[PDB]
Amino acid sequence: KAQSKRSGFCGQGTHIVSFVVNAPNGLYFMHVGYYPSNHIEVVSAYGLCD
Amino acid sequence: WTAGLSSFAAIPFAQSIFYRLNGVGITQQVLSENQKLIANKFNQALGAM
Amino acid sequence: DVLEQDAQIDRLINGRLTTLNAFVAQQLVRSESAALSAQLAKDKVNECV
Repeated sequence: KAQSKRSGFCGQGTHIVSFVVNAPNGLYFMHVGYYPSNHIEVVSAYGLCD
Repeated sequence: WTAGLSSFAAIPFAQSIFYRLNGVGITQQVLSENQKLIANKFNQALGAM
Repeated sequence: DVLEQDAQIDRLINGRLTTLNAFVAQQLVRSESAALSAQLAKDKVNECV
C-alpha cells in the first residue's frame, strides 16, 4: 500500500513501490530497491547557533 | 544521529546516545546537560551486566 | 548359530534405521525452526539495533 520508509522487511535498501502478482500455489512479490552504489565524504556542520 | 537516515556519520558515540535519548524521552538540552553522569549511569549498568 | 544370528541382525537393523529416521525428522524440524528464528533475528537487528 505505501513505501515502507523503515527497516527493510521488503526489497533491500529503501523500497519506493512494491508490486505483488499471484504465483503457482502462492504469491510472488516484485519490490523496487534503491541502492546508492557510490559514497563521497563531505564535511558537515550542525546548522548554526545565534 | 536522529536527523541522519541510512547515512554514514562521524560523531562521538555518547553524542549518538544523546540524539536517541532525546527522541526516546522529551528532555531539553539544558535538562540533558545537568549532572552529565547520564552516560556514566549507563556504564554502571553495563558493568553490572 | 549363523542362521539365527542373521535373523537377530535383521531386527537390530530395522530398529536402528527407525531410530535414525526419528533423529533425522527432529533435525529437519530444528532446521525449520532455525530458519524462522534467523528471519526474526535479522528483523530484530534492523528494527532495534
